[PDB]
Amino acid sequence: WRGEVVHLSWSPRAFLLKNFLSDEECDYIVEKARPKMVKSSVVDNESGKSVDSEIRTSTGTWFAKGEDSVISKIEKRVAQVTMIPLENHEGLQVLHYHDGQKYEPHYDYFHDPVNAGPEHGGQRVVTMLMYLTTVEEGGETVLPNAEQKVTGDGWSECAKRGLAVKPIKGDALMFYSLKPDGSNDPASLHGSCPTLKGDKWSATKWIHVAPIG
Amino acid sequence: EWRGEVVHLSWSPRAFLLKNFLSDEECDYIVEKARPKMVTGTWFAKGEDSVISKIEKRVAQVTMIPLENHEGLQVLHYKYEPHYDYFHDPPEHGGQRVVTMLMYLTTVEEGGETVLPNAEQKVTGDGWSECAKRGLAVKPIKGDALMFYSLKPDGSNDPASLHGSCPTLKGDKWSATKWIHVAPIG
Amino acid sequence: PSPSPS
Ligand SMILES: [Zn+2]
Ligand SMILES: [Zn+2]
Ligand SMILES: [Zn+2]
Ligand SMILES: [Zn+2]
Ligand SMILES: [Zn+2]
Ligand SMILES: [Zn+2]
Ligand SMILES: [Zn+2]
Ligand SMILES: [Zn+2]
Repeated sequence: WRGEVVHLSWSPRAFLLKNFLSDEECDYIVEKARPKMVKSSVVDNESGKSVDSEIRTSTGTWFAKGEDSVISKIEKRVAQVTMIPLENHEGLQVLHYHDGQKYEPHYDYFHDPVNAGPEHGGQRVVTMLMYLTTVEEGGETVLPNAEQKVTGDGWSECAKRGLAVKPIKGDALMFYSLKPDGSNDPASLHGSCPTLKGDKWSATKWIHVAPIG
Repeated sequence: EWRGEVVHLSWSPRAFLLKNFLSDEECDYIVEKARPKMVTGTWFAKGEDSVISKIEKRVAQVTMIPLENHEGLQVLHYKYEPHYDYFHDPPEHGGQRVVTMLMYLTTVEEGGETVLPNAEQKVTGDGWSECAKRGLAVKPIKGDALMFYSLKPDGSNDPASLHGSCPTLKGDKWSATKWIHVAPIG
Repeated sequence: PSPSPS
């Protein structure tokens, strides 16, 4: 892969990859994902148990690593660009938001004593968010603790609360949950603004500091 | 704004070859300004000139570690002594060094390769010096830059990152290097 | 809170 990369921010460290995925890839992934979609879950900050929460109202599913030719190419592309080996990557998570669905601002790094355990590949360091559709109204990735907020037209009010990224088909957002020294980066607070008009389909790669297993 | 071809070299160590990272003219610029100053090797200060500043910001972009964390630019004008860029035995400014960018300022016809002996896979066949076949190796080609990680993603030291420079058999090796830390050098 | 793991 090689495409235009737009530096979004340093705090947090955020980069937008233009045309990361082909339309054809985006379409394929949504199609495989549709039948398997269920309510998304979060982990309790203290316990690490996976639970249902008003916080997060998408549906999602998972693809195991290497279980599909199309996604395997993408997988390798994500390892290439992040410069972290495939062993450290969670499976592909596909998500859907529509009709008010959202994900309130949160951190991808774990607070709990279980989920950033050695067995689990240690802490989450970087996330790739691949937008599989272009969203008419809302569904921006918002980073409220960014150094620089967006303003003017074509951004929801939700999105003016931070630095924000309009979901566009084929684009991917890369951002770091950790500083280069491995400390938590609180500047990396992020969410998904309510999707108002449109079906927001995205895919994520949550990559750890160490091999999962 | 630098869009380039990255060639993945290795996973142990994590190493990447950035084709045409520098322009022929940038190379020439660097070496010409370094000449009067060599003692050989020499150092340019961060944000010291506009040409190097532009290059500095490029390095920040591709490594995705900000400028605060970078040392200045060390220009080297070229004893096999492979070493680790991380601090080790038998608390420093910027803490550990995590990433090194080695920018080739000249194409070297024979020898001069950067060699990584503790690497997963060693080069074989022709065009490779004897020294280079001790390891994964890279040819000095003007404008190309080698990027490798001295630390694993979890911030531990990666001894696979052992690296040296082979003797130049034909030509004249010039390089410019940037060392990037995990924290600000301040 | 954090998205549930793989
Ligand atoms: Zn607590
Ligand atoms: Zn709520
Ligand atoms: Zn998240
Ligand atoms: Zn466990
Ligand atoms: Zn819908
Ligand atoms: Zn040493
Ligand atoms: Zn070195
Ligand atoms: Zn010379």
